[PDB]
Amino acid sequence: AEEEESGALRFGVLGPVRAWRDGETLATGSPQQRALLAALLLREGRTATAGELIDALWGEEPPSQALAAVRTYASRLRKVLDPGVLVSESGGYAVRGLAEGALDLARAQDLASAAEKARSAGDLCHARDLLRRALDLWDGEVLAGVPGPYAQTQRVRLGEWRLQLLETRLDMDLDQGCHAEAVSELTALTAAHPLRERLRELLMLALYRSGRQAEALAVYADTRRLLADELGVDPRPGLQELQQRILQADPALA
DNA sequence: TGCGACGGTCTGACGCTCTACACAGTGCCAGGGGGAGATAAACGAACGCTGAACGCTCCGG
Repeated sequence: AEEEESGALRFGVLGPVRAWRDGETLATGSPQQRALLAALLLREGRTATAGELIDALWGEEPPSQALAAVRTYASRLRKVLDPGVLVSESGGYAVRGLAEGALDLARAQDLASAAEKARSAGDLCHARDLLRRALDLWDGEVLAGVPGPYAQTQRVRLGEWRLQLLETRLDMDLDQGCHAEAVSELTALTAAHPLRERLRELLMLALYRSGRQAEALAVYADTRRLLADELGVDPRPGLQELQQRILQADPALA
Protein backbone atom coordinates (compact mmCIF):
# COMPACT_ATOMS: atom_id res chain seq x y z
CA ALA A 1 0.00 0.00 0.00
CA GLU A 2 3.03 2.25 0.48
CA GLU A 3 3.91 1.99 -3.24
CA GLU A 4 0.41 2.90 -4.51
CA GLU A 5 1.49 5.68 -6.86
CA SER A 6 -1.05 7.95 -8.53
CA GLY A 7 -1.40 7.01 -12.18
CA ALA A 8 0.39 3.70 -11.61
CA LEU A 9 -0.96 0.69 -13.51
CA ARG A 10 -0.47 -2.74 -11.93
CA PHE A 11 -0.69 -6.15 -13.58
CA GLY A 12 -1.15 -9.56 -11.99
CA VAL A 13 0.24 -12.67 -13.67
CA LEU A 14 1.56 -14.84 -10.78
CA GLY A 15 -2.04 -15.85 -10.06
CA PRO A 16 -5.17 -15.12 -12.06
CA VAL A 17 -4.16 -12.37 -14.47
CA ARG A 18 -5.70 -8.99 -13.68
CA ALA A 19 -5.40 -5.27 -14.42
CA TRP A 20 -5.49 -2.63 -11.68
CA ARG A 21 -5.82 1.09 -12.44
CA ASP A 22 -5.01 3.16 -9.32
CA GLY A 23 -6.61 0.49 -7.12
CA GLU A 24 -9.71 -0.46 -9.14
CA THR A 25 -9.85 -3.73 -11.07
CA LEU A 26 -10.55 -3.95 -14.79
CA ALA A 27 -12.61 -6.54 -16.66
CA THR A 28 -9.90 -8.59 -18.37
CA GLY A 29 -12.43 -10.56 -20.41
CA SER A 30 -12.47 -14.01 -21.97
CA PRO A 31 -9.92 -16.67 -20.92
CA GLN A 32 -8.22 -16.50 -24.33
CA GLN A 33 -8.10 -12.71 -23.99
CA ARG A 34 -6.53 -13.15 -20.55
CA ALA A 35 -3.98 -15.60 -21.98
CA LEU A 36 -3.15 -13.16 -24.79
CA LEU A 37 -2.60 -10.43 -22.20
CA ALA A 38 -0.35 -12.79 -20.21
CA ALA A 39 1.62 -13.73 -23.34
CA LEU A 40 2.12 -10.06 -24.21
CA LEU A 41 3.12 -9.25 -20.62
CA LEU A 42 5.65 -11.96 -19.75
CA ARG A 43 7.95 -10.92 -22.64
CA GLU A 44 8.80 -7.76 -20.59
CA GLY A 45 7.42 -5.47 -23.35
CA ARG A 46 9.11 -7.30 -26.26
CA THR A 47 7.31 -7.24 -29.67
CA ALA A 48 5.56 -10.58 -30.26
CA THR A 49 4.39 -11.22 -33.81
CA ALA A 50 0.79 -12.17 -34.55
CA GLY A 51 1.71 -15.65 -35.78
CA GLU A 52 3.77 -16.31 -32.63
CA LEU A 53 0.88 -14.99 -30.52
CA ILE A 54 -1.37 -17.47 -32.33
CA ASP A 55 1.13 -20.25 -31.61
CA ALA A 56 1.32 -19.26 -27.93
CA LEU A 57 -2.45 -19.08 -27.46
CA TRP A 58 -3.61 -22.05 -29.56
CA GLY A 59 -0.56 -24.16 -30.45
CA GLU A 60 -0.49 -26.37 -33.53
CA GLU A 61 -4.08 -26.32 -34.91
CA PRO A 62 -5.49 -22.81 -35.37
CA PRO A 63 -8.65 -22.08 -37.38
CA SER A 64 -8.09 -20.59 -40.81
CA GLN A 65 -9.63 -17.10 -40.62
CA ALA A 66 -8.93 -16.46 -36.92
CA LEU A 67 -6.12 -13.91 -37.19
CA ALA A 68 -8.95 -11.39 -36.89
CA ALA A 69 -9.73 -13.08 -33.57
CA VAL A 70 -6.33 -12.00 -32.25
CA ARG A 71 -6.96 -8.61 -33.86
CA THR A 72 -10.22 -8.15 -31.95
CA TYR A 73 -8.64 -9.46 -28.74
CA ALA A 74 -5.98 -6.75 -29.06
CA SER A 75 -8.71 -4.20 -29.80
CA ARG A 76 -10.55 -5.27 -26.64
CA LEU A 77 -7.30 -4.90 -24.67
CA ARG A 78 -6.89 -1.38 -26.06
CA LYS A 79 -10.49 -0.74 -25.00
CA VAL A 80 -9.82 -1.94 -21.45
CA LEU A 81 -6.27 -0.61 -21.18
CA ASP A 82 -4.73 2.71 -22.20
CA PRO A 83 -4.43 3.56 -25.92
CA GLY A 84 -0.65 3.93 -25.58
CA VAL A 85 0.24 1.08 -23.22
CA LEU A 86 -0.27 -1.50 -26.01
CA VAL A 87 1.64 -0.60 -29.18
CA SER A 88 1.57 -2.30 -32.58
CA GLU A 89 5.00 -2.95 -34.10
CA SER A 90 5.77 -5.01 -37.23
CA GLY A 91 2.29 -6.54 -37.20
CA GLY A 92 2.57 -7.65 -33.56
CA TYR A 93 1.79 -6.20 -30.15
CA ALA A 94 3.90 -5.11 -27.20
CA VAL A 95 2.85 -3.81 -23.79
CA ARG A 96 5.17 -0.84 -23.21
CA GLY A 97 5.22 2.08 -20.79
CA LEU A 98 5.37 -0.19 -17.73
CA ALA A 99 7.15 1.30 -14.73
CA GLU A 100 9.01 -0.62 -12.03
CA GLY A 101 6.89 -2.88 -9.86
CA ALA A 102 4.05 -2.87 -12.40
CA LEU A 103 4.43 -6.58 -13.20
CA ASP A 104 4.31 -9.06 -10.32
CA LEU A 105 6.72 -11.41 -12.12
CA ALA A 106 9.38 -8.69 -12.31
CA ARG A 107 8.77 -7.88 -8.64
CA ALA A 108 9.26 -11.56 -7.77
CA GLN A 109 12.47 -11.65 -9.84
CA ASP A 110 13.81 -8.57 -8.05
CA LEU A 111 12.83 -9.94 -4.63
CA ALA A 112 14.54 -13.27 -5.38
CA SER A 113 17.67 -11.45 -6.58
CA ALA A 114 17.72 -9.31 -3.43
CA ALA A 115 17.25 -12.42 -1.29
CA GLU A 116 20.18 -14.11 -3.04
CA LYS A 117 22.31 -10.98 -2.57
CA ALA A 118 21.48 -10.92 1.15
CA ARG A 119 22.31 -14.63 1.35
CA SER A 120 25.70 -13.76 -0.14
CA ALA A 121 25.96 -10.93 2.42
CA GLY A 122 24.68 -13.16 5.24
CA ASP A 123 21.75 -10.91 6.22
CA LEU A 124 19.00 -13.15 7.59
CA CYS A 125 16.27 -10.71 8.68
CA HIS A 126 16.39 -8.64 5.47
CA ALA A 127 16.23 -11.64 3.13
CA ARG A 128 13.54 -13.19 5.34
CA ASP A 129 11.44 -10.04 4.90
CA LEU A 130 12.17 -10.02 1.16
CA LEU A 131 10.98 -13.62 0.80
CA ARG A 132 7.93 -12.88 2.97
CA ARG A 133 7.07 -10.10 0.52
CA ALA A 134 7.76 -12.46 -2.40
CA LEU A 135 5.45 -15.20 -1.10
CA ASP A 136 2.61 -12.67 -0.68
CA LEU A 137 2.43 -12.09 -4.46
CA TRP A 138 0.84 -15.13 -6.11
CA ASP A 139 -2.70 -16.14 -5.13
CA GLY A 140 -3.43 -19.80 -5.75
CA GLU A 141 -2.24 -21.55 -8.88
CA VAL A 142 -0.44 -19.41 -11.45
CA LEU A 143 -2.38 -18.55 -14.64
CA ALA A 144 -5.72 -19.84 -13.39
CA GLY A 145 -8.17 -21.03 -16.02
CA VAL A 146 -6.31 -19.90 -19.15
CA PRO A 147 -5.78 -22.24 -22.13
CA GLY A 148 -2.82 -22.76 -24.41
CA PRO A 149 0.52 -24.57 -24.48
CA TYR A 150 2.38 -21.35 -23.68
CA ALA A 151 0.09 -20.90 -20.67
CA GLN A 152 0.77 -24.50 -19.59
CA THR A 153 4.53 -24.05 -20.00
CA GLN A 154 4.50 -20.84 -17.96
CA ARG A 155 2.30 -22.54 -15.35
CA VAL A 156 4.64 -25.48 -14.86
CA ARG A 157 7.77 -23.29 -14.96
CA LEU A 158 6.46 -20.85 -12.37
CA GLY A 159 5.22 -23.73 -10.21
CA GLU A 160 8.70 -25.27 -10.28
CA TRP A 161 10.27 -21.88 -9.54
CA ARG A 162 7.88 -21.45 -6.60
CA LEU A 163 8.95 -24.92 -5.45
CA GLN A 164 12.63 -23.92 -5.44
CA LEU A 165 11.69 -20.64 -3.73
CA LEU A 166 9.95 -22.61 -0.98
CA GLU A 167 12.97 -24.93 -0.75
CA THR A 168 15.41 -22.03 -0.32
CA ARG A 169 13.05 -20.17 2.03
CA LEU A 170 12.59 -23.12 4.35
CA ASP A 171 16.25 -24.14 4.17
CA MET A 172 16.95 -20.63 5.46
CA ASP A 173 14.21 -21.15 8.06
CA LEU A 174 16.02 -24.28 9.26
CA ASP A 175 19.24 -22.24 9.25
CA GLN A 176 17.74 -19.55 11.52
CA GLY A 177 15.85 -21.90 13.86
CA CYS A 178 12.17 -21.97 12.84
CA HIS A 179 11.20 -25.56 13.61
CA ALA A 180 7.44 -25.70 14.20
CA GLU A 181 6.04 -23.74 11.26
CA ALA A 182 8.51 -25.38 8.88
CA VAL A 183 7.58 -28.89 10.03
CA SER A 184 3.85 -28.13 9.74
CA GLU A 185 3.91 -26.51 6.30
CA LEU A 186 6.34 -29.07 4.84
CA THR A 187 4.11 -31.86 6.16
CA ALA A 188 1.27 -30.16 4.29
CA LEU A 189 3.34 -29.73 1.11
CA THR A 190 4.63 -33.31 1.08
CA ALA A 191 1.05 -34.44 1.62
CA ALA A 192 0.27 -32.37 -1.48
CA HIS A 193 3.53 -33.35 -3.25
CA PRO A 194 4.21 -37.07 -2.73
CA LEU A 195 7.30 -37.51 -4.94
CA ARG A 196 9.23 -34.26 -4.35
CA GLU A 197 12.52 -35.53 -2.93
CA ARG A 198 14.02 -32.15 -1.95
CA LEU A 199 11.06 -31.24 0.27
CA ARG A 200 11.29 -34.67 1.93
CA GLU A 201 15.00 -34.14 2.61
CA LEU A 202 13.99 -30.81 4.15
CA LEU A 203 11.50 -32.76 6.30
CA MET A 204 14.33 -35.11 7.36
CA LEU A 205 16.70 -32.32 8.40
CA ALA A 206 13.87 -30.34 10.03
CA LEU A 207 12.61 -33.27 12.11
CA TYR A 208 16.18 -34.25 13.03
CA ARG A 209 16.61 -30.78 14.57
CA SER A 210 13.09 -30.57 16.06
CA GLY A 211 13.09 -33.58 18.41
CA ARG A 212 10.86 -35.83 16.26
CA GLN A 213 12.24 -39.02 14.72
CA ALA A 214 9.61 -41.75 14.29
CA GLU A 215 7.40 -40.02 11.72
CA ALA A 216 10.57 -38.85 9.94
CA LEU A 217 11.81 -42.36 9.20
CA ALA A 218 8.20 -43.43 8.58
CA VAL A 219 8.00 -40.75 5.87
CA TYR A 220 11.40 -41.90 4.58
CA ALA A 221 10.25 -45.54 4.39
CA ASP A 222 7.07 -44.43 2.60
CA THR A 223 9.25 -42.39 0.23
CA ARG A 224 11.41 -45.40 -0.66
CA ARG A 225 8.36 -47.66 -1.06
CA LEU A 226 6.51 -45.18 -3.30
CA LEU A 227 9.66 -44.42 -5.32
CA ALA A 228 10.19 -48.14 -5.90
CA ASP A 229 6.52 -48.73 -6.74
CA GLU A 230 6.06 -45.79 -9.12
CA LEU A 231 9.56 -45.66 -10.67
CA GLY A 232 11.39 -48.91 -9.91
CA VAL A 233 14.67 -47.12 -9.11
CA ASP A 234 16.71 -45.95 -6.08
CA PRO A 235 16.37 -42.44 -4.57
CA ARG A 236 19.10 -39.82 -4.84
CA PRO A 237 22.30 -40.58 -2.89
CA GLY A 238 22.13 -37.32 -0.93
CA LEU A 239 18.93 -38.42 0.82
CA GLN A 240 20.55 -41.73 1.82
CA GLU A 241 23.69 -39.90 2.97
CA LEU A 242 21.75 -37.49 5.19
CA GLN A 243 19.67 -40.35 6.60
CA GLN A 244 22.87 -42.27 7.40
CA ARG A 245 24.41 -39.25 9.12
CA ILE A 246 21.13 -38.88 11.03
CA LEU A 247 21.36 -42.53 12.13
CA GLN A 248 24.82 -42.04 13.68
CA ALA A 249 23.46 -39.14 15.82
CA ASP A 250 25.90 -36.52 14.56
CA PRO A 251 25.80 -33.50 16.92
CA ALA A 252 26.87 -31.11 14.13
CA LEU A 253 23.28 -30.63 12.93
CA ALA A 254 21.94 -30.35 16.49
C1' DT B 1 46.74 -18.57 -105.80
C1' DG B 2 51.10 -18.50 -103.03
C1' DC B 3 53.42 -15.47 -100.13
C1' DG B 4 54.83 -13.74 -95.42
C1' DA B 5 53.13 -10.78 -92.25
C1' DC B 6 49.76 -8.48 -89.90
C1' DG B 7 46.75 -9.12 -86.88
C1' DG B 8 43.37 -10.83 -83.56
C1' DT B 9 42.28 -14.40 -80.51
C1' DC B 10 43.06 -17.46 -76.93
C1' DT B 11 45.01 -20.18 -73.43
C1' DG B 12 47.58 -21.02 -68.66
C1' DA B 13 50.99 -18.86 -66.01
C1' DC B 14 53.33 -25.87 -59.24
C1' DG B 15 50.91 -26.53 -54.48
C1' DC B 16 48.68 -25.62 -49.71
C1' DT B 17 47.54 -22.82 -44.89
C1' DC B 18 49.29 -19.28 -41.00
C1' DT B 19 47.43 -15.03 -42.61
C1' DA B 20 41.89 -13.27 -44.73
C1' DC B 21 38.99 -6.36 -45.89
C1' DA B 22 36.78 -3.26 -47.23
C1' DC B 23 34.62 -0.45 -50.79
C1' DA B 24 33.17 6.81 -51.92
C1' DG B 25 30.50 13.50 -56.75
C1' DT B 26 24.15 16.57 -59.60
C1' DG B 27 14.48 17.68 -58.72
C1' DC B 28 9.62 17.69 -56.82
C1' DC B 29 4.63 17.19 -55.42
C1' DA B 30 -0.34 16.28 -56.18
C1' DG B 31 -4.29 12.77 -57.06
C1' DG B 32 -5.75 8.15 -56.56
C1' DG B 33 -5.94 2.83 -55.46
C1' DG B 34 -5.03 -1.29 -51.55
C1' DG B 35 -4.32 -3.36 -47.39
C1' DA B 36 -2.45 -3.09 -43.10
C1' DG B 37 -4.20 -2.07 -38.56
C1' DA B 38 -8.66 -0.62 -35.07
C1' DT B 39 -14.10 -1.00 -34.35
C1' DA B 40 -18.83 -2.39 -32.82
C1' DA B 41 -22.13 -5.65 -34.01
C1' DA B 42 -23.78 -10.50 -35.10
C1' DC B 43 -25.34 -15.69 -35.57
C1' DG B 44 -24.44 -19.60 -33.40
C1' DA B 45 -22.69 -22.34 -29.60
C1' DA B 46 -21.87 -24.06 -24.99
C1' DC B 47 -21.61 -22.49 -20.70
C1' DG B 48 -24.00 -21.80 -16.15
C1' DC B 49 -28.02 -21.42 -13.00
C1' DT B 50 -32.28 -23.21 -11.56
C1' DG B 51 -32.33 -26.50 -7.55
C1' DA B 52 -35.52 -30.33 -8.68
C1' DA B 53 -35.61 -35.17 -8.39
C1' DC B 54 -34.20 -40.17 -7.65
C1' DG B 55 -32.12 -43.06 -4.41
C1' DC B 56 -29.13 -44.29 -0.76
C1' DT B 57 -27.63 -44.97 4.17
C1' DC B 58 -29.33 -43.31 7.79
C1' DC B 59 -30.14 -42.27 13.29
C1' DG B 60 -34.32 -42.71 14.83
C1' DG B 61 -38.78 -41.65 17.68
